[PDB]
Amino acid sequence: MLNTTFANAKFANPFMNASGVHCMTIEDLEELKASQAGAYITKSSTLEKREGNPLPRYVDLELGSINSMGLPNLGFDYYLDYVLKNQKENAQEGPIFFSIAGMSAAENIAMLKKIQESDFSGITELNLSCPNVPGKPQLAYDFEATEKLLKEVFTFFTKPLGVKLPPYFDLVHFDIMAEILNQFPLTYVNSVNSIGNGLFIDPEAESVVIKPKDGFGGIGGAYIKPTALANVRAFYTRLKPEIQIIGTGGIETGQDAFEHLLCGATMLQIGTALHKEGPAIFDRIIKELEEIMNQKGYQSIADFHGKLKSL
Amino acid sequence: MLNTTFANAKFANPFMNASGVHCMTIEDLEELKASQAGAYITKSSTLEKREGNPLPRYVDLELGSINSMGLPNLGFDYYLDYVLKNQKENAQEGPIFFSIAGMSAAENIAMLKKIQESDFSGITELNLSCPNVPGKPQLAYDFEATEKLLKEVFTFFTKPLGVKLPPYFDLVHFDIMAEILNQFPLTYVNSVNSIGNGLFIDPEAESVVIKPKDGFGGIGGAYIKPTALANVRAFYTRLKPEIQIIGTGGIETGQDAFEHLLCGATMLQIGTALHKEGPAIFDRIIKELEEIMNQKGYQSIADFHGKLKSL
Ligand SMILES: Cc1cc2nc3c(=O)[nH]c(=O)nc-3n(C[C@H](O)[C@H](O)[C@H](O)COP(=O)(O)O)c2cc1C
Ligand SMILES: Cc1cc2nc3c(=O)[nH]c(=O)nc-3n(C[C@H](O)[C@H](O)[C@H](O)COP(=O)(O)O)c2cc1C
Ligand SMILES: [Mg+2]
Ligand SMILES: [Mg+2]
Repeated sequence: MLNTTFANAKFANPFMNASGVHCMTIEDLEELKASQAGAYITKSSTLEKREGNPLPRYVDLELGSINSMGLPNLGFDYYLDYVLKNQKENAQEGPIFFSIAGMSAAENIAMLKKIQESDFSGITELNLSCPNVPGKPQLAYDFEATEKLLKEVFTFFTKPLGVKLPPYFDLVHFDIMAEILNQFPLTYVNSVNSIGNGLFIDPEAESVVIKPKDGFGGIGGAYIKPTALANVRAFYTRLKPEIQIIGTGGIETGQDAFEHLLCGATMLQIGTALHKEGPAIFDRIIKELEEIMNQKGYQSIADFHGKLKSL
Repeated sequence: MLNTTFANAKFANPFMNASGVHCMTIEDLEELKASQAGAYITKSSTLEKREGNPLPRYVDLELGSINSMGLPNLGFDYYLDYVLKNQKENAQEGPIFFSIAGMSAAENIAMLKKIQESDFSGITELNLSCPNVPGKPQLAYDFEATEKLLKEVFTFFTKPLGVKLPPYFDLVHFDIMAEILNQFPLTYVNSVNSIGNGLFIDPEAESVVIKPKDGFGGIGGAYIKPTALANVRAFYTRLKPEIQIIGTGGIETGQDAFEHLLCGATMLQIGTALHKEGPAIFDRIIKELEEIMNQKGYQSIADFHGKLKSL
């Protein structure tokens, strides 16, 4: 039922982890390989190892989560060596995804050169929307710098490339970004990264609940689904069909998954809910989507993919 | 207990309706006068009367609301004539607020000249952030145009003026906007307007729930409180103290109201939850705030106004 074709590869189902969640170490990754996730992605990496921000930096909320992790990761060379050893094994349907989130343009360019030069035959996600690093403005909110970066990348990078985007909230922002993205042989757009720089407050202690950046952190979960859906749909009706879409934001149930698919998402990433529930989520949400499909008499995703009705 | 001083005026309590909610007609407005709201504000107006967008354009959601009203209003001349007759009566503690949201800069300037030349002695709110008009972007996301408009406004407008802002999500946007706003004799900032251009979907009918703009509408309620708090707090620590703050977004209980005041909001506006409950809300939420204050041994709002603790 959920068999999906994406960046000319075949996956058993569209579900994945969202980068940052359950994907920091080799052992996290292997738990995802063993799960029913149709695919999976590494933690965004930087050139060097990073400890990240002081704790507490993530907290579960009734309606999702707040975090300011600070890009903790085990370094580029560590994720690259894991994914190289794992495509030699041919132990899974469809390739691994590999997120990079360089602290500068130059750092992203140098990681993208290393990936090009290497034998990696899977999928890269360039993260332009990391909101939890003190003193770096989300690059995908600066339309001139985003363009200038991508023109440079596409003079050498021939392998399958997507971009992880922050949420937009203005229809004209979607048009400006689509016009930039549409000039390149991009494989996909991933909407969305966290709703940036929100605040959660403990009213008894009269305090923020994370230590970094005075309590300001990216928001995820149910809080953000309306924005995520909107972002998936809005890019779906403006992007050239070569560029497909990963839906991310507020996915927890099969109905949530069904809504992203109806908007035009091809793959789906689960962050906050996976963090709460663990990899067992993939088996649960797969069966929820399937039962919704069976009730409506659908046997494949193409029956409703992108078919959200306007009134 | 909730006695509050704002724009050199005195209000019995910081609670207000948010513009657009329960303030369209003279009869709406009089029911707000009759309520416990400490103050109240008119529906944003334009120079001509407007029917607004096609229905359905407002929908109640488990976690808030979505709407694309399209600035329905009864025209500037109708609101002005109401507030003029109402300040003659001296029938309330503290002045009424008067929202304008001109479809162009020129239309905003013309209404602001009409307010200056009239005898209006209350408060004006320039809405720079209406997300539900087709073809007209949120202006307060265009920093050059926002600056250019305000410089023009302040060559003539000497009466009390605040601006209703859309949510920002990047710390640098906060700095760029505070440097703009701090160069003017502004009375206040009102953060926030709706989370712009989100989408809600009915999964059974596989459709959006509003007719305008293919289902895309401003999001309010619980969904947005992290963003609204963040914005209140972020301007609080950046704005020069002459410029105070109204906190709007996701206020339903005393605890929500407490959180906004702790961030540094002085007045508070209630949109979605007032739409759902009616003017009886003000009595309810006043009593919730009061019981929170009594538990904590607080007798006045200055005991915790602006006193959110970092970790
Ligand atoms: C703990 C935490 C760390 C994250 N780290 C990353 C990151 O490594 N790179 C990235 O592109 N997204 C990162 N994300 C954002 C998620 O990928 C996702 O876009 C966001 O959580 C919204 O999805 P959700 O509503 O299901 O949580 C992180 C999210 C959280 C929860
Ligand atoms: C029905 C609807 C119409 C609105 N009309 C206006 C408008 O006239 N001018 C304005 O500044 N805000 C308008 N708003 C936005 C609210 O003033 C407010 O910023 C938003 O609802 C966030 O508050 P809430 O979470 O309590 O709903 C409207 C909101 C809704 C719900
Ligand atoms: Mg597996
Ligand atoms: Mg009254």
